Amino acid sequence: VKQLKVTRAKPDSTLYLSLMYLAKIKPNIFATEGVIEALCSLLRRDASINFKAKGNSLVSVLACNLLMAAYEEDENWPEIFVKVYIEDSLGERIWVDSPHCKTFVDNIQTAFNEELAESVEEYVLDMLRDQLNRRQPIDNVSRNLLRLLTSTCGYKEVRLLAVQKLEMWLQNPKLTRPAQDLLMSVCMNCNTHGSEDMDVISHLIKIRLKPKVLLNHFMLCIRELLSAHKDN
Amino acid sequence: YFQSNMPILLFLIDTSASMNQRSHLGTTYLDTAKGAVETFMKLRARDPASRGDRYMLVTFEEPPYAIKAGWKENHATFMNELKNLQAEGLTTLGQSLRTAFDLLNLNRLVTGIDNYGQGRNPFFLEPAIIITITDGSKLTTTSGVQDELHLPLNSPLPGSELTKEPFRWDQRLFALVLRLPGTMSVESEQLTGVPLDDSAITPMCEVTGGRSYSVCSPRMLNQCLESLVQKVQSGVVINFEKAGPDPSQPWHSCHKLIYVRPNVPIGHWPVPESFWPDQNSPTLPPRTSHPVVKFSCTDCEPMVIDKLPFDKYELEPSPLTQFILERKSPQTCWQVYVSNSAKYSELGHPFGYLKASTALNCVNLFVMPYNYPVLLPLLDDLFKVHKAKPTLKWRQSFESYLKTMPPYYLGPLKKAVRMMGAPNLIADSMEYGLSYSVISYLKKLSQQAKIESDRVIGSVGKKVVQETGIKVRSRGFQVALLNKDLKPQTFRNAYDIPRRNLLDHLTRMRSNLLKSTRRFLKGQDEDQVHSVPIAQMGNYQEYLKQVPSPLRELMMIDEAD
Repeated sequence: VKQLKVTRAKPDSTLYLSLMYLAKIKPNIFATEGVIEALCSLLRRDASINFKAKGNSLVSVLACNLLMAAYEEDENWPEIFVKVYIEDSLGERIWVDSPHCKTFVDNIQTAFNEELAESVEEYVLDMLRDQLNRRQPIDNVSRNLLRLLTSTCGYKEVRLLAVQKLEMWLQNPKLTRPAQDLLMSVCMNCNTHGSEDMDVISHLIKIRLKPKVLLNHFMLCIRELLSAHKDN
Repeated sequence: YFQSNMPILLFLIDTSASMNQRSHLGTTYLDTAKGAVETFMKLRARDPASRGDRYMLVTFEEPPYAIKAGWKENHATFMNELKNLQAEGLTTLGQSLRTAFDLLNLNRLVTGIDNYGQGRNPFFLEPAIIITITDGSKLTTTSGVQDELHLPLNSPLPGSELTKEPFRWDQRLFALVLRLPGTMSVESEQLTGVPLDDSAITPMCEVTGGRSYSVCSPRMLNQCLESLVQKVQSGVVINFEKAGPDPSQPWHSCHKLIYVRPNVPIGHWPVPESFWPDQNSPTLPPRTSHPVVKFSCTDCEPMVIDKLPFDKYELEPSPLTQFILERKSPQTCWQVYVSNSAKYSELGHPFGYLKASTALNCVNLFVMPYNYPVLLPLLDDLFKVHKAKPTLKWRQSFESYLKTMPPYYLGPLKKAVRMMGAPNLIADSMEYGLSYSVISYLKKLSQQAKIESDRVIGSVGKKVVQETGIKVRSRGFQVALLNKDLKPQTFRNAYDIPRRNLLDHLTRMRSNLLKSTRRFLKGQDEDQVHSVPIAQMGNYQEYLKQVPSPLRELMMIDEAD
């Protein structure tokens, strides 16, 4: 550590390089706390001269996406894989916008979906609650981030939070496509009759939209969903 | 591992108002000090090794503004800060010296250069010298006058308790005391040596391994600057002491410097600690900044085996070197000890020796393993009798030596025996010098030092505004004062226009507004432009870039070639 820090004019670039090679041979090796301890020790942010940023993880992302092929038929998975899949979505969204990479994103999302997966999901939700509680702007969400939110649709709380902003984006002309996707998702998800769905329906009921096409489409979708379920 | 090829030149310029005294030259003491720094760098630049020199500036101001050029401040910033120093404070020599040493020791704990509790490594050095330029005027505070120099202890640095002095092994303090009179001194320009000054800074200078210079003539100034340029060396100050009877003298005690030569200095054996390590001590004993090294004037034999890694450090000229080269015994050596380094012995076992060179031109310190007269025969017999195939008696004797062998030498000894060709001689285990509590404390100190270094380095910019106010007494409200940053935007602000200049300037701004048709709508001409800093006044090299290039066709200086 002292050699890496003091001799920063010629630092060792193999620290990040060795991660890609080792992860493709021994997946359990990446779960050790030594790398975590090193990252925590080196995480002191200095403004004048320091390497306080994270290097490109394209090789790591490729390895993670290719590991889904070997875990397609595996029903039981460890919590380390779930944590890695959760952490993968928190990147820069390099391949989120690419439509050809839809299969890889779907596989990554399904990987996190269960002996230890419940605890991993609970920990992921607790960690993400810090960002969830923040009142982020609707315009701050990029177009490529829609797939990330839609993929993790298992949690009813996330769906309820997404549906809660349907009335907020009703007056926004730039969110008409998301509003239509929200209506489609609300119609499709109206099959459990749970608390979250009822809350979303009550929130969206009192919102009046000036255009008639969107309201008519929402009413038609609601009628179709009601005809689909006998518990309507 | 550690860059000793980039020396730090910290300048502690006295900015007390007493430095406004005028010499016979017509310039102030502060002007002489700035010229002395400039001359020092002009002389230093003649040496090709001068590249990579870190120049730092600390003053007698308060800690937020004491540091003008610290770490990660470029040369142009150093020059600009030096040029604009003003002598308007009190002679807070002790406080400013404390801040200077804290600045030098800012990153020591982050990078572990001190090697606390693990032996003192002469090759773990960040060689710096503090050249403090001052006058002999008495030290002052708000309360009164201090007749003696005392470095404050309040607000201790994290881990400052580990070394019982503020200055460090690889740091030397030099004082340039200006005693230039206001009258043209009748003394001739005698070529004698520079006197030691008698001010309160001289004891601290001598303790650090430096010296004070008394200056009362420009010729003397040049002489001290030349000697100071000659004293910029990469090395560590060793407190050499005499043990035993003679074989109260200058060579009995000396704070001499041993040279360390890079190429990235390479070395193996540390200087022993002043205590025996144990795994149950909650706290590490404090260190002397200069290790008390004791030699015995016995003229022993300098035993060496062929393949051993031995560190050789050339002593600087000193009365001890004079004594050794005058007795003229280059084939014999004086054994060297560190007191209390052993389990029980007060004097301890030897770790090295002073051996004069063959030409009797220099004396070199040969840093050997701990208790080397016992180890070296065994280490030779390891490779001479059984070819690194240890016997029962040899292993028993080696373990017995290990009982007297401090654990902090285990790493260097392991590396040494490995590079001889016997890697499996000893158990590959962590050094038992430090307890878990000690190592946890050291890591906590490293983190705290990192945070404090980040705070201090970001604080050197002096990004604050002086209290431009006159606190009005009753018998809150204050009267403002002019500032440097309130450049009058007389076109953009009608309050900056004097009454006497009201009409013509009104005409000017009217013309600037209406006549801007196919023109330019700038601020006030003759102010925002044509009041450029003098440094950028005639920068034609930079100016020509903003102009389109032309068409191709094929005593020192006077503003051009």
